[PDB]
Amino acid sequence: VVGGRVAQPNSWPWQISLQYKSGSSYYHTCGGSLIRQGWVMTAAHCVDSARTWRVVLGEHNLNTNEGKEQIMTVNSVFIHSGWNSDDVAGGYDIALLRLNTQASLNSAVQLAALPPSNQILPNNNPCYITGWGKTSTGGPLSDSLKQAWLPSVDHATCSSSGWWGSTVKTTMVCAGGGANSGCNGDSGGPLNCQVNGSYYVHGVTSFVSSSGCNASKKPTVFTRVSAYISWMNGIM
Ligand SMILES: [Ca+2]
Repeated sequence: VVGGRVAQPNSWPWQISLQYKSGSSYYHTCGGSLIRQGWVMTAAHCVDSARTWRVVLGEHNLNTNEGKEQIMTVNSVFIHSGWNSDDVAGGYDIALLRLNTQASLNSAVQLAALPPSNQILPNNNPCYITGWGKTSTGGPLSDSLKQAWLPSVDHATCSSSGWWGSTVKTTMVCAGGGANSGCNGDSGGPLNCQVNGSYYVHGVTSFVSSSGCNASKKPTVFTRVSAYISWMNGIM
């Protein structure tokens, strides 16, 4: 996350850290959201390889055993049938992970609230991106979870030629476009939007400009969660 600040520990209880094994170590690579006790929602580009996964719930400081984490393994990965890794701009960047066991819900570990099917956010809806990703383009990952004010940008603006143009589809949500942005390592994580006083997960971080993470007029692009409610229900 570029800009913003370190979040208060465990203040976004559905945020998860997706890590892969390499030798004796596990490395954080993507974020995600706990949507059911045994199910995680993340980006397809995070799990379209055969890696040994570790899902960490209730996480804050990646390098410390704080006592509130729940370490989980992945039983099965479901990638959207329309996903094409060769063309991230085509959309369908979403995947579900069936965990081997179910989480124990508590103050540090809770389920995300998903939006009604096809719900569209009005322009400038207050939202926050969360994650352990790079703190600047080419910069280091953040040991602690960060958050950054990242209000929604409607499709009309986002798809205008001065912004993302035709790269953004209606099945995507844009947010930011300024100094704050997601960055490498934030992929798969949530775009938490306040609707009617509550936080709902409206997006799954998908991509940013190739020039730089927080490139001017290049808002972070998210898979629009509301467009995939029926697909998810068909799987779970
Ligand atoms: Ca920790």
